[PDB]
Amino acid sequence: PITFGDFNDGEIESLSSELLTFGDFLPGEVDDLTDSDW
Amino acid sequence: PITFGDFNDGEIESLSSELLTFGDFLPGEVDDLTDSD
Amino acid sequence: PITFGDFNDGEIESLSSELLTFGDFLPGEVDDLTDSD
Amino acid sequence: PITFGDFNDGEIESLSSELLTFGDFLPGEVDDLTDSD
Amino acid sequence: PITFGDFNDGEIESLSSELLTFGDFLPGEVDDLTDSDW
Amino acid sequence: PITFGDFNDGEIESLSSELLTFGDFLPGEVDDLTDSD
Amino acid sequence: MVMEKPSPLLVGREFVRQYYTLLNQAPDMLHRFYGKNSSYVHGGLDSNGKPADAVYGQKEIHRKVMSQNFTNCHTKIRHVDAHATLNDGVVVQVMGLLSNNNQALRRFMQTFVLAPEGSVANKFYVHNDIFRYQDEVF
Amino acid sequence: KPSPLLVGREFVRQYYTLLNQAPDMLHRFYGKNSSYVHGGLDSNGKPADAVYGQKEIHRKVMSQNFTNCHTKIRHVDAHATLNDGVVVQVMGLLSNNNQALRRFMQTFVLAPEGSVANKFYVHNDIFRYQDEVF
Amino acid sequence: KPSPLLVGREFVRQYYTLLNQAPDMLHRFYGKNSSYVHGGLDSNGKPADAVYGQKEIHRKVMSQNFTNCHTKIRHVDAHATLNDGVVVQVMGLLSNNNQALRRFMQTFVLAPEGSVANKFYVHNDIFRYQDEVF
Amino acid sequence: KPSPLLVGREFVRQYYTLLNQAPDMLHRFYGKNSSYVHGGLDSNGKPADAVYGQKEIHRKVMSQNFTNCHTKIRHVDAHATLNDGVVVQVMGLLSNNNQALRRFMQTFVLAPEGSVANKFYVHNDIFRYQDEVF
Amino acid sequence: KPSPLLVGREFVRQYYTLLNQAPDMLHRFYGKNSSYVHGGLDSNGKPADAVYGQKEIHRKVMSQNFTNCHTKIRHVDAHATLNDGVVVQVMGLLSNNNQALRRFMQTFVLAPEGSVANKFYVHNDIFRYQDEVF
Amino acid sequence: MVMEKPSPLLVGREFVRQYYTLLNQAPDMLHRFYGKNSSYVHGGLDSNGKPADAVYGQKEIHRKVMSQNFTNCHTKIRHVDAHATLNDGVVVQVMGLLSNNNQALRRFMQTFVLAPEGSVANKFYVHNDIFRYQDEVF
Amino acid sequence: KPSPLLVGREFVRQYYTLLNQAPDMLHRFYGKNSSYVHGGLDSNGKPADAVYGQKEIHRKVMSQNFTNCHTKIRHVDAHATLNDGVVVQVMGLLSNNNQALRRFMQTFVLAPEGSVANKFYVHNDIFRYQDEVF
Amino acid sequence: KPSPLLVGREFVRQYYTLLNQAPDMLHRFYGKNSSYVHGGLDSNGKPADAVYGQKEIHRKVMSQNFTNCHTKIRHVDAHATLNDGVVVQVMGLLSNNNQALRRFMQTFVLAPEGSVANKFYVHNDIFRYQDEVF
Amino acid sequence: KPSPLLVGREFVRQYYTLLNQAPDMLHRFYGKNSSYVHGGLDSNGKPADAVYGQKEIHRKVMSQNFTNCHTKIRHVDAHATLNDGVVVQVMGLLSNNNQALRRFMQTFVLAPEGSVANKFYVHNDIFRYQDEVF
Amino acid sequence: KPSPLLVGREFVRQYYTLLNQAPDMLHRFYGKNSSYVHGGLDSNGKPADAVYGQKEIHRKVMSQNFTNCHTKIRHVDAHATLNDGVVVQVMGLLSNNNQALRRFMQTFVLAPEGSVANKFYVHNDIFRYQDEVF
Amino acid sequence: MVMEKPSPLLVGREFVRQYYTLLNQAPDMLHRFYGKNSSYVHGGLDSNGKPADAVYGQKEIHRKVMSQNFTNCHTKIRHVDAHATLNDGVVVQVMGLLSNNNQALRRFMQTFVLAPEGSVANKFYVHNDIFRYQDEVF
Amino acid sequence: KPSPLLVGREFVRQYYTLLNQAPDMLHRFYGKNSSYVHGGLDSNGKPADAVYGQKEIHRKVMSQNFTNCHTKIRHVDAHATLNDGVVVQVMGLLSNNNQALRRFMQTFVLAPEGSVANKFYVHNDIFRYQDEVF
Amino acid sequence: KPSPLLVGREFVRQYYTLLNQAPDMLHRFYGKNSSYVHGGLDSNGKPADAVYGQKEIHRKVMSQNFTNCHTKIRHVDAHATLNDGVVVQVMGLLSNNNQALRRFMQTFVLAPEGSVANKFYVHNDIFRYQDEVF
Repeated sequence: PITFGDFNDGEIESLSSELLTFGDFLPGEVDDLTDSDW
Repeated sequence: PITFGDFNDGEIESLSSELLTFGDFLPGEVDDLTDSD
Repeated sequence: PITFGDFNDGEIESLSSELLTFGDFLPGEVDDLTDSD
Repeated sequence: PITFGDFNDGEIESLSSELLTFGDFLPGEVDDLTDSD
Repeated sequence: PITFGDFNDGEIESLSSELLTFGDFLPGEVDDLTDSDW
Repeated sequence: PITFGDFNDGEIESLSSELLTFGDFLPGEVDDLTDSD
Repeated sequence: MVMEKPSPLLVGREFVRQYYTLLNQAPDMLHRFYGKNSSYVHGGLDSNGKPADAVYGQKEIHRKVMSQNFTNCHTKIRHVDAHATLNDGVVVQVMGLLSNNNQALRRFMQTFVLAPEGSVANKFYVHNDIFRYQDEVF
Repeated sequence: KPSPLLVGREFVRQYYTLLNQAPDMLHRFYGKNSSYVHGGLDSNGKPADAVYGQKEIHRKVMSQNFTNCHTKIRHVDAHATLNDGVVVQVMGLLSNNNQALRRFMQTFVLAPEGSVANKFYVHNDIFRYQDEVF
Repeated sequence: KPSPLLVGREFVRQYYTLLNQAPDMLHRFYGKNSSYVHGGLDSNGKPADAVYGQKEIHRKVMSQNFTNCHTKIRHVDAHATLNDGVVVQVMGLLSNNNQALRRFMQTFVLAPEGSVANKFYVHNDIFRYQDEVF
Repeated sequence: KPSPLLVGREFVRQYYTLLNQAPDMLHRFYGKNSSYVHGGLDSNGKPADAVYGQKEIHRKVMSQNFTNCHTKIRHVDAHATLNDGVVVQVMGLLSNNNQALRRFMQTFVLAPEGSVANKFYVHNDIFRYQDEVF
Repeated sequence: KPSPLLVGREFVRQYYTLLNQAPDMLHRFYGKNSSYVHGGLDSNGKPADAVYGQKEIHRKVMSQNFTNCHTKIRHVDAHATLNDGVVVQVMGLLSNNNQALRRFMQTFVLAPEGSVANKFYVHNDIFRYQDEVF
Repeated sequence: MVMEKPSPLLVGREFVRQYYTLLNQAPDMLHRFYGKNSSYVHGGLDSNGKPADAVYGQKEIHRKVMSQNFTNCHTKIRHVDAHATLNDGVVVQVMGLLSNNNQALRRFMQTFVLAPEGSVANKFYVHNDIFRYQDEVF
Repeated sequence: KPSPLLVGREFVRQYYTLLNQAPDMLHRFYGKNSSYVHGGLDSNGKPADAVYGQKEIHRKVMSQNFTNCHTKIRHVDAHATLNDGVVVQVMGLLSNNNQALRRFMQTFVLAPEGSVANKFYVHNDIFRYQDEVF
Repeated sequence: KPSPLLVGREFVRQYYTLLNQAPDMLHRFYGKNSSYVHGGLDSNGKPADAVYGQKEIHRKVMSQNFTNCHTKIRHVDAHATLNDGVVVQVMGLLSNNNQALRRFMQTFVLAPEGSVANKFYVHNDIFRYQDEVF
Repeated sequence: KPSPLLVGREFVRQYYTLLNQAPDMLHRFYGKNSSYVHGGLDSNGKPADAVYGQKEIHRKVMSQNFTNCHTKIRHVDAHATLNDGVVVQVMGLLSNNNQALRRFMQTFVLAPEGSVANKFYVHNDIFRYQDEVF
Repeated sequence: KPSPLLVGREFVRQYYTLLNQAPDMLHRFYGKNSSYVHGGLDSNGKPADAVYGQKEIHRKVMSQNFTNCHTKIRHVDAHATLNDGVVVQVMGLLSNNNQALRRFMQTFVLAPEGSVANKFYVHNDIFRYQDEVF
Repeated sequence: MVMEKPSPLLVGREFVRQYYTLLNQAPDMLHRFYGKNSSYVHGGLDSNGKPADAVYGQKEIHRKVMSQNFTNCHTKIRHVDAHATLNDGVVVQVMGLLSNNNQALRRFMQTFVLAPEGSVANKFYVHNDIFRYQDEVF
Repeated sequence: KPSPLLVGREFVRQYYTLLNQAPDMLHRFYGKNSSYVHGGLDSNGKPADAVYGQKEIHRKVMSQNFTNCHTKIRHVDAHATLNDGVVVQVMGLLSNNNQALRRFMQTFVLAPEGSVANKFYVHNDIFRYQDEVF
Repeated sequence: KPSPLLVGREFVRQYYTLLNQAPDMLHRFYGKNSSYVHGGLDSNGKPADAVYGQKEIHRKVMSQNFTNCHTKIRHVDAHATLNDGVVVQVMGLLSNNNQALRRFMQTFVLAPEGSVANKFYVHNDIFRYQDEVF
């Protein structure tokens, strides 16, 4: 459990673990419709 | 009084004078000569 | 036999092939999509 | 109190600290080794 | 009598008309001794 | 007959003339005035 | 393996790609890009000879994207330029060509203003969408 | 609050009047940490990164060398945006140094400065021509 | 059969023109079990892997999000290889989205189609930037 | 009464636009006994002499053969002078016939017409290149 | 002996075909002491001076990166000229690197090579755009 | 004081100035610019829809230019580029706008080929004149 | 006891991730007597002095205006130090506000906090841009 | 009535003699309402504005701290103006404190004093270094 | 307690003077359990294994074969750290055997000797070139 | 009041102590409009361009990169100049970057600060490596 | 014809030339270069093995110049560097070689401080003169 | 009889060596009624009047007082001329008093002496700097 | 085969005669595989880059611009070496451009050219100013 400062274990990773999404789409949803097409 | 940046109201309008003529040109003659063609 | 520079007769015509195709494109298809649109 | 520039009295001498030693060298050993030859 | 500003006639010339000399020698005196030698 | 590069026998010696004098200097005055002084 | 959040240019490029791919595939799902007070206008002409106005709401927007058949539309994006703006948002300028139901390729100018959703990090929605064909303006 | 359309028209008229008349004081429209990207100028001429701040914006505008920059605004679209700001998309013809009409598209993001009411500054200024991109 | 240099030049012209115009149609150049690498950076920073097949190549090409991909082909070398194929080395400049031109190298291996004469498909495509290695 | 700076700026804009568009109409700026010095080298490699009178100014301007003569106005100073005149110093780059831009300086003395208010004519025009002086 | 019109059309066809196909081989059209002046493009940008000789012409052509130059010849005028040569004035649309159709005007002066009958070479080659001038 | 022979660019610029000033003022005298074997086309258009043909002599050039009825022409020369060519001749490329009879400004494309007369030094005549309006070509 | 190299690599990645994502929380890395300098110049061309204390570190970080900073860590070297501390040597490129990347040299000194095992805090932070001193 | 050319030449000689022989008496050249600018910058980076009145002219000259300035006058052009005034255009090189010479462009306007014949005073003084605006 | 900055600057002077004069005596700076990382490339190329202890440090230093090592100290930062030690970051140029100067960074951690006051030994030495990282 | 010889010895000791210990602090010895001349390479190594002011003097000292600049002062001559200042002529041996002794001659002109008694600043600093001119 | 009073470098060069030409020709006349309170040392060496002291005053500066047997002095100046200083003064630094009575070339280091006379413009006097041979120092 | 090139090379070497070492002995090269033109701008930029005779040549050389002139002879041409004399054109760099090197040209005409064989004297010496005329 | 000592003494005399008299013909001493290292000048003179081939050697010799190089050869050591070559190590004093005697050490490797008997060329030429390394 290596931590730095007063940050808890995995706090920075959670604060920064969020993919780029637009609208209300879950990540990887938009490309799925394109993948449906050949 | 919609003004932009640091300009006071009417500053940009004051920055120009339509009564200013040079030579024998009537007001707007130069603009008409160049902008049209 | 009109030629220009050090070009043998038909050299420029032989410089390209009109029946050369790449992929499943029909001859001239790439030109057709990329000429004007 | 002869001073130069903006230095106060003893300010330049305060930057020497001749009693500072590094490693196992006795004071003055490094300069003695280098400046002599 | 062409003058500029309040400067009198030839005032600027008079002020700025002085050759570079050293010591108490008159201008061109020092090189005279050198000219004495061949 | 020992030479270097592409020079012939005595070509370098011929490149130097000891009788060439300019002005009032004797043949060697400039060198004497320049070196060893 | 730094977890750097994307630059405004990357955000704009990815949004343009996703937006136009969705428009080509499922125009009906395009309304999910917009929020409650989102403004949207897409190259319209009223019965006056003047450019059409804009709707101001995802619902009005859905009605607009529904009215616009937008079926089998091919788009070629020639320029995307995105920059940071107020409230962490991103302003995107898009230059391209569009064709709906396979007519000619019409040049278009678009301005997007995306804003952070707030509750979820690294999530944006289309606050502003301005779209005009060059034919109906020039 | 003024209508977003009204402030867009006001700003577009004032901005291109100043561009045609006194380009040397265009920097007054912008403020600190405001972005200004205008076309391209490089060894190859295509890539020109955006500049930030009034002083850098003034340097860039001085480089653009706007002289008798005539503009014919064909269309203006102004909309409300975040922080009670406005976004303006203007389309028109521009001619610098008495060249021909070149079609251009500009996007401004204008923000209120807080203290003075009905006062805006150019937070974002993106300029593009149709000769650079098809 | 045509000259390997002629084949390489024609293919380079067609490929780098279709890349600018219709990058979504770029997958038609490749066939099945065709290698396509175009990368340099990933999550771990290592050069990107290879995608095989027309579908995967199209998916990758689309991800690259090509936008007005301008090219400046400084040199093209085309040599005959095994099975009458053509090996092309292309050195040049490539700018995506009107950005700064970056130096690039690209190795193409074009295999002749058995059925049709004077027909090739890109069996191998290997793209590599310079600034990402040196 | 308009600002000397405003008068100088407007005159510079009009003059350097008319020079590019209609050089033959440039003579209307000047009046009787007005000085025109714009020129290069004489037959003995010397700066040219002044030209007086509207007819002679027109003759000289036509000799200068101004073909699409653009301008790059780097700086303009305008100061009020004796007899309510405006003295303008213009520094910049001038290219004629699309050749290389050459640095230039130009002194205008605009006298005020006694008949109509806000009316000026170029009493003095002194143009001088740099490459020809240094 | 061959009609100047026929010579001009045959040239125009071959020259633009080679420009579209193999720009690296354009220098073969010209000979020593021949002149190749193209549109304004350099470090400064406007003053593109003419170049002379096959090797300098090849350098200039390589600098002016020609990739898939599509040309639509709207008009060709070929006339007889000194030394039994021909002068060709060509007007059309040019697109380099897949930009849009730009109006262009070119003037070739072709002289007989003397040794081989009905053989010519580009003695003068002046290229000009519409946008960079009008 | 050197008596340097004028450069081809200077010769072309001076010739263009003189030619168009004469065309504006005295079009009747314009035929004196051309020689016996001089070719000339000026924005022609036959009763077919195609550009016209060329006259090949001084007197036919004279009749033709009187046929065009040049009265009070205003010309704005935007570009002149002159270079040396065979037999000390000068090839001139001219881009401009022209209006005859106070009509609209029409863009014109022109190529001149001037050749030394041979008897008098520093004397040229218009061997070739190609002139077309871009309205009739584009 | 963890590997100093692992500790240094994890700290560098966490520190730069947090600097990009939430730069206003960077002060939480530092302790009571922590020293922080981030390569600035101040009115004399000489590098800016360091600041001490968590509150001063936070104030300096806020003043530095870190907006979407992107970093390319080219080298990390972590080694053991007094009281089981870790000294970290960092070579990389840092670009603030999406501008040009600038080469930087950095030295971290992390110390055990004392009670919680495997817990460290930044005792020393030295950051210098190469272009400001070379 | 003296020749304006010789008047301007003599004035330039006297002015640039006094600029280094005794710069603290340079104010004596100017009248009650005289404009003076000597090519300076400021924090904003724009050229410095002019000053009016003999006292403010003297203050500005003293602030400029001319120490043994050497000037090489490469061009002088003097001509008539309103009220028998003289307009002088000066091209030259000026070096202050024995440093590198800097190219400068200057415009003087000298008006007759009125009472003493053949007497003039500097109504306008515009001085600009080329390197500060180009 | 001597100032950390003074300690760092004195140590840098002594170290980089002894490196040039008598590199065989450099091992006396270090003690037991001291890290020395100065190195270039290896089979992997990027990392260099540290050498611990005076014997190994001397062996490695002799392995580097320093010959008239000239040093150009561009910048030095010295801050207090754990156990009253000093952390020094040194940036500059290094030239071995009168070769080209290469940019370098070096992190020193000097630990105080518990026996004698005002006595330090190099607990950590981490040297790293730049050309080998970028 | 203090003996010029005493002032000269004091200044020479302090100046050559600070040159060896902290070269970056040498600029504090000088004041505004003071002159520093010390060899230097404009392009050939011979051009010695004087610099004025504390900030320019600092930059020149940094460019010289004095590192362990040892000096043996063979002779010092101190005399009284105008306005109760002093002149020091020092002759000695200098070694920068641990090279051999080089004969050098330096001339300082020190002026009283004016406000604080017995305070001086280096008004003039002329340095010359004798070997350079002999 | 701007008068342009000479720069400090020109003043120093001209003064060095005049001073050493006078020293070669008429050393007895050299004392006129100095003022009432001028300081002067010229390569002295007392019977202690140390450099000699200074002389402050025109009359005994002349006595010191006479004491040194200056007869047929050959001097070669290899460096002169002059700069402005207090009270519109000039500080000159001179590197050279000197030989008195035809001994060998002795390398010498000199510092001059000249000040305006005040009564007459463009007039200077040697306020300070420091001269040392390198062999007697190194 | 020696080669003219040999004579020119030897004379150039001797002349410039003597100019650097003993410029006061330079008058021995010339005889009576010999021309010496070395100089610059006399009073109004005019070419320096030639001085004739050994006495005047020595006076002029002492006036130029070459304290330490280092010459970089880029090229020397030597050709035979009237009366078996030699004409030498020397182009190179000259630097007086360890100042910046300036380009120079020098035409020597060496005339043989009828008394002694292999003996020449400088009948003509024409020196001209480049920066002073260009 | 002659004595290597005799060969070395003969070569040293010829080489330092031709260096003094005609430096422009020094390249004739070398072949096509010869290496010539002498001094060095990139930014401050430290990087000595060897050049190969007669033409590059001539460029380097000409860059160094040897003018009246006086050489006092204190010692010469000539020994036999591979393929019956000679190795010469010369110690002496060199003065270029009339500077002072600088100690120098040179190492020549002379190889027989094969065809002509008793003929040698400088295969290796390593020159070093001793003072620059000590």
